[PDB]
Amino acid sequence: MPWEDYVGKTLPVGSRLPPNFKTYDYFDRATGAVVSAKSLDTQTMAKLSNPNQVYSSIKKNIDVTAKFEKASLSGVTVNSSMITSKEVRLAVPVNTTKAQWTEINRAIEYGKNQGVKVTVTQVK
Amino acid sequence: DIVKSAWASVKMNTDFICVDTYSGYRSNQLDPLGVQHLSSPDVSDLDLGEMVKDALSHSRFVLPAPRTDIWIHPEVTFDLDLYDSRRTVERYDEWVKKLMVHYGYKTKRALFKDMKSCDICCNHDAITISPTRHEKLEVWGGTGLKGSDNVILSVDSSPTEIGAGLRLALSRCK
Ligand SMILES: [Cl-]
Ligand SMILES: [Cl-]
Repeated sequence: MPWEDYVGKTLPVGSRLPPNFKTYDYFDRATGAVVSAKSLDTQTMAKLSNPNQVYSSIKKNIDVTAKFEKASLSGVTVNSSMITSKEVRLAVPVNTTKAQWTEINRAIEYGKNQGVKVTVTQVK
Repeated sequence: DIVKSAWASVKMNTDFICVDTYSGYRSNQLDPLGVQHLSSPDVSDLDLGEMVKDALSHSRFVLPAPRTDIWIHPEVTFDLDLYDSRRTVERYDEWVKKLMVHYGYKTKRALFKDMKSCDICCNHDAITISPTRHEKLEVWGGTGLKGSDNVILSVDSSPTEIGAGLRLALSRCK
């Protein structure tokens, strides 16, 4: 199943936000934990071969999750006062090179000091 | 941490002012069981304020489903279809369609083009009216201060005071 939907399997019902809700894909309506489901397939991972390209893509997401103040769209309103924790659920393929894992782990640590938990899952 | 609240949402372009009931818990969203008040942009602060209060009275303090793995408020109700992502988008599309047909827009881009949005929340503590920055046509967001530009009113505010505060927030939109 798609990565975004797979992320929902481990989360309480009603958590799924309407499409393109900034960077947030899921919202625990009771606890306030937000989840952003990001995925990198084999082709995109291969495409971002130049240094810092992988780090950028992830950092680009991290900044949005962290600098989030308020979003209101598709008849739904969410602001940062509601959010108690922020997390990026990242899917990475098997052809991820060591050099690319270096960028991944770098973004993980960047996000953590940005107050964002970056959780990486290796997809077969 | 979470206390019982009531919500509403205000959309305003040149042609109208639209107040809808929002419902939820942490997040709040268009309630298909809530009420809508349409008005001309020159509605009195009394009427406009009673429009906001009547909409708030129909707001629900509700979660998608019961949770056992955590603490949940003893007052909260449950409604899975409200929170359902497909139903959410579809009732939004109907909300949008009804406005284009009513005002003869014949296009979504002219509907939202000159549209500002204000968030309303109410609890035991205060009535908060929050302006937004019209980021994209169908996306509003942070103004973005922290968040000093909100219109915060007493819970005992008169309807006229509430309608007046709403217009103050509408003039603070970016
Ligand atoms: Cl909240
Ligand atoms: Cl770093």
